[PDB]
Amino acid sequence: DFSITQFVRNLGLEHLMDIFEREQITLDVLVEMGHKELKEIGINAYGHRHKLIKGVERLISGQQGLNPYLTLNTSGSGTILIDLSPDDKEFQSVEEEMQSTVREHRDGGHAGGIFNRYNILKIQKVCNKKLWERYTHRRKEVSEENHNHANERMLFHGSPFVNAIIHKGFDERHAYIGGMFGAGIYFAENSSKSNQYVYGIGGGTGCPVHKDRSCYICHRQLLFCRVTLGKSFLQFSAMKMAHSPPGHHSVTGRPSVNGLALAEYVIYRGEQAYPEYLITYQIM
Amino acid sequence: DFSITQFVRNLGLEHLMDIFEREQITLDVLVEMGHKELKEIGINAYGHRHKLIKGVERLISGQQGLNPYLTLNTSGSGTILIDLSPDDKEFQSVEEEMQSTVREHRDGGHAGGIFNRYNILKIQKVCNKKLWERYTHRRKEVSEENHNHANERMLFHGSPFVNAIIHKGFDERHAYIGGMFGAGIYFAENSSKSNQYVYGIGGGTGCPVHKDRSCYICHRQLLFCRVTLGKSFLQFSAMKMAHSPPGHHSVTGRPSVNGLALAEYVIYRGEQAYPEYLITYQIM
Amino acid sequence: DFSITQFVRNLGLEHLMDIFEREQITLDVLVEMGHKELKEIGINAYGHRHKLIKGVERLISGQQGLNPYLTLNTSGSGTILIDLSPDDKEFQSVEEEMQSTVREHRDGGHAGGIFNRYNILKIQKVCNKKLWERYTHRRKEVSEENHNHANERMLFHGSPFVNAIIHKGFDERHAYIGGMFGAGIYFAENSSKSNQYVYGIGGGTGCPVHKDRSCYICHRQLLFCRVTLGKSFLQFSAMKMAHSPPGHHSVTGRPSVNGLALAEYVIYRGEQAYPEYLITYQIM
Amino acid sequence: DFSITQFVRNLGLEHLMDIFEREQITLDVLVEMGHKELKEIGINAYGHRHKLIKGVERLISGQQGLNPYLTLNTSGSGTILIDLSPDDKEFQSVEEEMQSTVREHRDGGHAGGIFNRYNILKIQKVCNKKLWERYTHRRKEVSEENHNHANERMLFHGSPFVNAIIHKGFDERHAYIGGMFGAGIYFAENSSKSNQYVYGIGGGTGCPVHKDRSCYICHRQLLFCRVTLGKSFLQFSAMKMAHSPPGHHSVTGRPSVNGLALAEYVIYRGEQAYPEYLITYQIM
Amino acid sequence: DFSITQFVRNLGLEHLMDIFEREQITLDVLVEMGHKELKEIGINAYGHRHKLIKGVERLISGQQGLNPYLTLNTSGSGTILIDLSPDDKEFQSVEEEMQSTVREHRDGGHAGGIFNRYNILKIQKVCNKKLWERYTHRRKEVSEENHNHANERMLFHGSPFVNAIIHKGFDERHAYIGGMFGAGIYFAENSSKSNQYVYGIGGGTGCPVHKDRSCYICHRQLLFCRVTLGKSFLQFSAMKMAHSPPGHHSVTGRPSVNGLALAEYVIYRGEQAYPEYLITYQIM
Amino acid sequence: DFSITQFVRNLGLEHLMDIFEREQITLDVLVEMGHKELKEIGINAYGHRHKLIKGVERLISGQQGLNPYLTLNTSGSGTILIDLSPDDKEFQSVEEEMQSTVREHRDGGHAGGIFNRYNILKIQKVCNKKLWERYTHRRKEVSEENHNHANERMLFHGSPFVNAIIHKGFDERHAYIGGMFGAGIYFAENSSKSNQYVYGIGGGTGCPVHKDRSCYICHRQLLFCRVTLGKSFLQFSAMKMAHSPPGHHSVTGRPSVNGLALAEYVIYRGEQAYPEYLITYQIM
Ligand SMILES: COc1cc(-c2ccccc2)ncc1C(=O)Nc1ccc2c(=O)nc(-c3ccc(C(C)(C)O)cc3)[nH]c2c1
Ligand SMILES: COc1cc(-c2ccccc2)ncc1C(=O)Nc1ccc2c(=O)nc(-c3ccc(C(C)(C)O)cc3)[nH]c2c1
Ligand SMILES: COc1cc(-c2ccccc2)ncc1C(=O)Nc1ccc2c(=O)nc(-c3ccc(C(C)(C)O)cc3)[nH]c2c1
Ligand SMILES: COc1cc(-c2ccccc2)ncc1C(=O)Nc1ccc2c(=O)nc(-c3ccc(C(C)(C)O)cc3)[nH]c2c1
Ligand SMILES: COc1cc(-c2ccccc2)ncc1C(=O)Nc1ccc2c(=O)nc(-c3ccc(C(C)(C)O)cc3)[nH]c2c1
Ligand SMILES: COc1cc(-c2ccccc2)ncc1C(=O)Nc1ccc2c(=O)nc(-c3ccc(C(C)(C)O)cc3)[nH]c2c1
Ligand SMILES: [Zn+2]
Ligand SMILES: [Zn+2]
Ligand SMILES: [Zn+2]
Ligand SMILES: [Zn+2]
Ligand SMILES: [Zn+2]
Ligand SMILES: [Zn+2]
Repeated sequence: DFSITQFVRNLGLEHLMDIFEREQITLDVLVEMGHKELKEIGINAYGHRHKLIKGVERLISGQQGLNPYLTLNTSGSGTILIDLSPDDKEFQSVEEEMQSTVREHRDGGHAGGIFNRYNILKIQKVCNKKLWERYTHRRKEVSEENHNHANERMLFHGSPFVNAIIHKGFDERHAYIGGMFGAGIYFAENSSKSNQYVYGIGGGTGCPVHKDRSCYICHRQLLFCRVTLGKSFLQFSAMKMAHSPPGHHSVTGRPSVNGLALAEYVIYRGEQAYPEYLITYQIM
Repeated sequence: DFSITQFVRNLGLEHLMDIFEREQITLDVLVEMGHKELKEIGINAYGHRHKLIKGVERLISGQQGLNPYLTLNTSGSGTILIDLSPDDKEFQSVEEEMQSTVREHRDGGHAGGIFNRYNILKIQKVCNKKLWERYTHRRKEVSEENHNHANERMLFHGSPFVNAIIHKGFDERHAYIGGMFGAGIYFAENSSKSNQYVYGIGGGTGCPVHKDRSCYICHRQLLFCRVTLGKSFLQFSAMKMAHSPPGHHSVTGRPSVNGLALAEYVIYRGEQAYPEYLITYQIM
Repeated sequence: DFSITQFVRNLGLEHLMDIFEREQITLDVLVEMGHKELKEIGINAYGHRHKLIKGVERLISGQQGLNPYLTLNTSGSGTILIDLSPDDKEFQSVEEEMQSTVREHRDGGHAGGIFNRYNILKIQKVCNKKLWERYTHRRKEVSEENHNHANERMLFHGSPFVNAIIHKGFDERHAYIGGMFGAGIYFAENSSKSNQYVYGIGGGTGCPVHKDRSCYICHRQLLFCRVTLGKSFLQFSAMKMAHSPPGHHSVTGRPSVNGLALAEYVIYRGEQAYPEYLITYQIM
Repeated sequence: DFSITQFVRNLGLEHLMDIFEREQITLDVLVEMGHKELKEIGINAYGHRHKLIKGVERLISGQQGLNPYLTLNTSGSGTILIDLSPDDKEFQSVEEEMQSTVREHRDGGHAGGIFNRYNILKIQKVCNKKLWERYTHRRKEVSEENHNHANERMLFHGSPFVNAIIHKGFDERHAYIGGMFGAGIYFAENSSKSNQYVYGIGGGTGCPVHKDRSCYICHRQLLFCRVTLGKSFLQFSAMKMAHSPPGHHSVTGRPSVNGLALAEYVIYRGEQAYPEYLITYQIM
Repeated sequence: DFSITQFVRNLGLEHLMDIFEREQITLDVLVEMGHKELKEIGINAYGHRHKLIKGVERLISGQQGLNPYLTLNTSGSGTILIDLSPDDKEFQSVEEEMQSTVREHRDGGHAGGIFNRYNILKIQKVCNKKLWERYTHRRKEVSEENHNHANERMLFHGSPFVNAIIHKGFDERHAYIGGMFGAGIYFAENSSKSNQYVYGIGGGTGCPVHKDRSCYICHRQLLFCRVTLGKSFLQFSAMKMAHSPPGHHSVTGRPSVNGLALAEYVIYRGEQAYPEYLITYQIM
Repeated sequence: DFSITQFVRNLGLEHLMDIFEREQITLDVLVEMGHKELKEIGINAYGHRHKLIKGVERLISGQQGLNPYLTLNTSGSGTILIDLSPDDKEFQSVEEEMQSTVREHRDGGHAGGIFNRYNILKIQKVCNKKLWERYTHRRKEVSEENHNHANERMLFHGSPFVNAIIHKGFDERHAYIGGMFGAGIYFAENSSKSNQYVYGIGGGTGCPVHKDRSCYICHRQLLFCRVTLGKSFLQFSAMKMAHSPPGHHSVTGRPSVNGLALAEYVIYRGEQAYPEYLITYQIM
């Protein structure tokens, strides 16, 4: 609330401050205004506008190494959630993909509970510009390294730290270090497989209110995520690795020899996934 | 050059014709020129430029029902093949995809021949704006209908009508009538599976010069294509169908239950594929 | 105010003055206007614009040895402080670096006070174009002399003359003449070490209001500065020098052979530091 | 040269082919030519130039999803080695840094050999635009995460795959799996420490000719690399980790708690290093 | 000449190497050649010139952070000495300044010897572009701080390290630590005063051949140098200072209250002096 | 011949020294040679010529403030005397002007001797480029101050220091301090009036050999000079002045109010005269 005042005073234009006070113009807003906008708010003299624009250019480009623009353009960042209408076709498609991918697991529903279908309470689209740009830059890199094909899938992820993921993104520094394929981020085609991990490895201690892994009351959260696979190394046996195999961008495992079990995937770089949808649900 | 001659004479500006003759300005060029370009070629009077621009607007927009613009923009349409360099990363990626997917088939090299490796002679990128736009429009549709996921893949296709495909695109009216899944366009993850169909169904009669289905001299052509699958229906048994199952956009099957065999896919709409790469090769 | 009037009168264009009065055109603004801008403000005749531009050229380049351009462009110079938002990641990074580098000192908090952590009230980015350009010119010089590596760090600085530094820059003519390594400017990796000098050498006489070196009420200020080290000379014992050792660009010392104590640095040229961040804080 | 032939024929401009043949204009050259350049080579009619430029626009931008520009822009990529002048100050700086950091090791020169000085045969600057762009993009990211500070250093790296590194960059998929700090890329401030790894871990089996780990004849190669550390976690005990600690961008450790030993660093992402200098040398 | 070979091979223009071999075109020469120069040496096709120029741009600007241009542009740097003709007025002026400023000293010729006149053997102009540019940059900087006045003087300097100065420039890291005004660089208006230091402090031990401080046979060397004083602080008593007083750019003292003794000056920054003339002489 | 040796060595082109030694190329010659001349002397490779020309540019223009060109370009300066042919009309015109302006004086030939005629032994043209350019620059100035009219005359000057004048030019620092019009340089329309000063004021003591003011044996010398008068002030009485009257460029007086006596002129700036002809003669 004072950087604008100093900037204007350094140019000898303090007589304009009243205008800038009535229009609630701050330095971050000012640096994005040209002749037309300044004319609109009431800066009628050409000389004053010329001085303001030159000062802004000297601040933003003259001292780029200090990155003042990043310091000014923090507002508006962050994540928001947009609720999908139940009657919408997108909501129906996500719900169908969630429900039709339930399957029996070798454990008798110990990790995630016993159930045959879900009860979806709401689905939210996660919007974060910085995370999305990170994901798209990595996706373009992988495409260029894989004959112009990103090999992008839509997979499931279960975690007790869903909030941290949606607000900060996927991070290989928080990988499943004890995973069967090494220290990476794991995604499942089957909804129930990811649901198993919602409360922690092996289901953790269940819901925080009743400590029941098969709780039918507490709300649960899953992530339906856009995952870039690139050239995916197909692995049949257990093998612990820290990064991707040379020349590859992810790992694909099919633990079930036959049946209805779908594939599982591992990525060793957090920027290769984006949490597009946050699903809130119960089991039945 | 008579179209522009009539257009200019109608406006009463025939005295400018000499300029248009020296600059090789055809009506298709003229309909895209504004004040800046007309000033560039030497139409210095504002009145003449105004008359020309008003006439172009009267013709193009004023009679949009006749679509004169479409009849003027036939120049430049068509396919171009851009050769990839063998030393480039794209060429190496595509060649590795071709080589690593070879496998044995139930027939003892009857349709495709006997071989373990290819000799890649050249790979070309297929560029066609109209076909690409048709494919992109269909892909956007499918994504909108499949929770913002096109489910795009890169798959091989073999056919004796490669030239027709690269100049006209994929057509469901030229579908495989006798296919095990019905009348549709078929793609394979294994390069050898598509190589089986290079000369026709079941290998046809082999190359046109030797009539040999395992000729190691004659050049063969395969397509590595961008295929939009959307929501695919999983098929385990032969079923003759004309279109995709309700609610789905393609069909995926696996004739080989287990082994090195990869999946096969069928689309019942030609616009859902694009022939990105054309590979010329020999079998060894 | 009368400079532009004299300039315009000397050209015989006094009849234009009314325009320049309405648009608040001063000579400093006018020396930066070409044909486009003069046309924008209403100088329609080409001859008038030509005369004005030639007159500006004659003043600025014709008498370059008098440097009128500098005499005209003093406006807009000076320092502005851009306030970081606490919710921003840059603010969090700076606060974490400040808080995580506190440590015990040989004196029982005599110079700085008894505390284990701070209370940050605000952090500001210091923006001064002339000082930044001086710093970057020197940094490029040192890089050219050190195999293209500036060896640049971020280090803490405490001083009772913080305002003079942020407005005028670092100046070796105001060096710490009595320092253990000679007459230079001293920086610390540990924030508490720099805090020891906030009120003067050895803590001075404490806060101005209560004269307490361990005051928990008065606001304190620190600088987190960008320091170019280049080829740094490692010193193990006290040695008073006036300048850097031959062939080097700074001095680094480690008074404590072990423990959490971090390194300390000395530069002998004021242009090798830039005070990027100004931190206002209390101790607890 | 058939790509440009097809492109020109599609536009109905085959009569220009003669010019394009004499000036050695390929499609990759053509897509970069405007009105000025086309006029330079003798395309004098405005309409022909307009058609060519519109066709280039319809290819490069109309089919952006196919990425034809990347297909055409593979020429000029790759690495060049620029020899430094032994009389130049850059060569002398690099050699002084290499020589002044030799020291003794716990093993009596078992891995790197027995010597106290090098014989520098040549030093080369490694130039690769794509790798440099990848490095600078990552450096910008890290700086934005670390209060505008990359924390960049110059460190030595020894490896038997130096050619692969200088032609393809640093790859964490080729990390030191059995390292003391886990699967990462390791750098040393002491040149002798990195020299210990020139022929392999623990010196391997020595030079390829004499099988001697202390050969004084065979030429060795070291890399002097630009390494971005960002926020570096300080490690005192061996821990096998796959990625950086949460919130940090690298790891720094000192196996020798005292003496003449300098620090060692580990990065868990290959894009955070760039091989700036290639040094060819002999031990003495 | 392998750098240009790699550069040309990466562009696919190796067939041009013959030309580059006959014209002795190295990469440093090539990065300075446009269309005109390339046409001069016989690159007649426009496409080849276009590729070469684009490659040079991608190197020099695309990888600016690596500074390839400075690596390529070390040739021709360094000092040259131009002999003045004894018949020209420049030589006569320098000699008159040398001769007319001799005087008696407090010690009876103990340090510099006993003489009234010199025998001037030769006078040379010292030319070094890098050092001159450093000097002029500092001179501009000082003038801007001293109301557009550098306060430049011509002063004598005597030192046993004249060669190091003329090849590397004046350096405050090699200051006169024990001088009466502190650690700086000292200059005199009297040539005899500087002659007292040609062999070291207090004359050292005289000529290297006779060990005679008053040798009339062995050749001596003085520097007549451009010195920027800016705002000079007037000192009347000995005072040991490391840098200039605040607000000043040099110090001036007059040890003799009155008489034939002229002033003496001290600068504390090496870039404020330039060694314009090198005088070789004998005392008589 | 070592300046060119250093210059060529710094460029790494010492293998060309042989050529430069055979063609007697010195640095002053080299700084004036382009591609054409270097090709003429046998520098056949374009790269070598390019390097030489760039080095010359970096010396002459890069270090202009040192003025290396003036140091290199002293050769050829100085005066030459061109004898006039006694049969040519220029000699005859000068002799006629000399003879026709003799007259009687208030003293009976006391200062210049007794005679009616001269014996002209020779007349020479004085050629000095530096002095001529000084004269023409001043003439341009005076014309611009006097409505485009220099007011240039041809006048006689007698002086015992003719040699100094013809080698160094006219100098108002060597003015006739005791003259009737003040401290200026005096010229006469009568040749006998100037002859009165050939041996000094009032004739001095006479010729150096016979000490005779009317010697008929010894050779005398007069100057016939181009004098710029500009706006001349008419002075009727003796009045000592140091400079011209305000607004004027010279003074004209007529001591004899009537008869065969012509006018006399005084300039107060040495650069307003040029000594065009040197006349050697005897009085008869
Ligand atoms: C490639 O996947 C596998 C392959 C094999 C195999 C074995 C032998 C042969 C062939 C294959 N066995 C097991 C897995 C597997 O574990 N897959 C999944 C699937 C979903 C999630 C999931 O939704 N979430 C977390 C999660 C998330 C966070 C965390 C914490 C928060 C603890 O970091 C831990 C696990 N892990 C998964 C892991
Ligand atoms: C879904 O795919 C199958 C499934 C089963 C199955 C059977 C039982 C149970 C479960 C599954 N059996 C066979 C196939 C199969 O034939 N797949 C392919 C794979 C590649 C190509 C190919 O590259 N090209 C043409 C082609 C191209 C052009 C033409 C025309 C009609 C143009 O000649 C005909 C066939 N067909 C393929 C067909
Ligand atoms: C290289 O640094 C040292 C080395 C050794 C040593 C001793 C033995 C062996 C090996 C090493 N001992 C002490 C220091 C030291 O004094 N370090 C610092 C660290 C921070 C600041 C700081 O933030 N501020 C001012 C400041 C600033 C301004 C002024 C005034 C305004 C008085 O000019 C005075 C001191 N000095 C520092 C000084
Ligand atoms: C962080 O560094 C260490 C810390 C500790 C420690 C232990 C306990 C406490 C505190 C600290 N112990 C050992 C190291 C260490 O190994 N340092 C280095 C230093 C240089 C190179 C080097 O130049 N090159 C390769 C290389 C390069 C390539 C390869 C491959 C796998 C490609 O062959 C393997 C190793 N490794 C280094 C490794
Ligand atoms: C400001 O100058 C003085 C002032 C007073 C004074 C004392 C009291 C009151 C008022 C004034 N007393 C002495 C000096 C003085 O020492 N003047 C000079 C004059 C010329 C040279 C010179 O040509 N060269 C080196 C040189 C050069 C190189 C070296 C090294 C260290 C490189 O050997 C040492 C001395 N010193 C000078 C020193
Ligand atoms: C404007 O001239 C006069 C005006 C009046 C006057 C008095 C009252 C009223 C109105 C007018 N009276 C005398 C003179 C006069 O002295 N005229 C000349 C004419 C020629 C030469 C000449 O050729 N040479 C040297 C010369 C040259 C060199 C030197 C030095 C000083 C170098 O020895 C001295 C005199 N003086 C002249 C002097
Ligand atoms: Zn519960
Ligand atoms: Zn055949
Ligand atoms: Zn207080
Ligand atoms: Zn060997
Ligand atoms: Zn001697
Ligand atoms: Zn005589």
